[PDB]
Amino acid sequence: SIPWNLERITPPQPPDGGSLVEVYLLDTSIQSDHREIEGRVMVTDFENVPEEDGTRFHRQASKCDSHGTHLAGVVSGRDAGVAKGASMRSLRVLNCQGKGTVSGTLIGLEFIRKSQLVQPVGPLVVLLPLAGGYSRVLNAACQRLARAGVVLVTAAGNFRDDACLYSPASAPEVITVGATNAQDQPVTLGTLGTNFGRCVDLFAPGEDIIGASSDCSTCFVSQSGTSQAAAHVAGIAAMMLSAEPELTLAELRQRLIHFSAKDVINEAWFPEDQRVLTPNLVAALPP
Amino acid sequence: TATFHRCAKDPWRLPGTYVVVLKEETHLSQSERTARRLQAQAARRGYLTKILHVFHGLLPGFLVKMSGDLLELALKLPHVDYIEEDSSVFAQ
Repeated sequence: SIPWNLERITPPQPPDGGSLVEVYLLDTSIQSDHREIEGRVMVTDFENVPEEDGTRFHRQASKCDSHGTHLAGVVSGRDAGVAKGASMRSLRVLNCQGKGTVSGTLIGLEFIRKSQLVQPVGPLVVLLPLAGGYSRVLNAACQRLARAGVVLVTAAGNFRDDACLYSPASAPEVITVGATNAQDQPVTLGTLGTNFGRCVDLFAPGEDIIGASSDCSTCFVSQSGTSQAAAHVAGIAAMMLSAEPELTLAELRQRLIHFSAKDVINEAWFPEDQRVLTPNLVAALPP
Repeated sequence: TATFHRCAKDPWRLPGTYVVVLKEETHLSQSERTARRLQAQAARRGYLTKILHVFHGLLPGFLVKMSGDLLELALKLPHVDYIEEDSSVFAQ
């Protein structure tokens, strides 16, 4: 048997899918040595992070690297990854507690563009598995990078709220991803859960997702969130772009909508006015 | 017509660090001139400032660590489009 999410994104497994695409991850520190992502992820020299909150914070590599290592595995992991042939490059914009800044994220987005101009490769996919409040400067930087030909994927947010009050989820030129579970229903995370509304493009598996664990070099752990759903879409977009490299951003967004499962989400989970505004789409790969 | 913006979620605000964004086709040479202009104007009034980074490639501008007292003055600098106070982003 295989992980529920990999079964769900399969139309009713590619070993080197997404090989022509380079994915940039703007997240926490990564366990580059982990057998699941070893050789697939290139750790850039970039780091722009705020200080950890607390009296005396203990910087434990296993905990610092948790969020990022799992996301890198969902995208291109040896055993449980969506695009097993994709190249990844990671930038550290989130500290050991998962916190970053708008300014750090902008300096990171700028570093990606400067890296592309100095040494161009194939199409780039930028994964932003992070969220803050609505930001005019973060939406503007995201729009600029998308207009320069780069594909951007973000988590909708885990606040059970309208994703238009969150950034970069509100940036229209970005593919914003909400999360669904094994029953194709919106993910509930504690008292909160996936974001929704007109700023979300589509949904993807974001509950009990098997991915690389930084507790040991071969460990696996299940994680939940809209970042995990966003990682599925960055992998799917890399396979679609790898198979059809001349695709423009708009053409890519139509492929994602066309191959998605339709009307499998019960709209009754979202508030009454958000049901017509929320797209009822669950991401899937083409045959 | 230059404007000031800050996070609507008050505990996510990071006061004291501002992103000064400049007009669309501002060149790196001019962004650097504007940041130096902010520093000289702030120094004149007794304020210390620190230019943390100068942006180019996507948006023209600079990151500045300074008192919010300087924002009325910073909005009047030539080539300024808008200024936004720094704020937090979180792992999802």
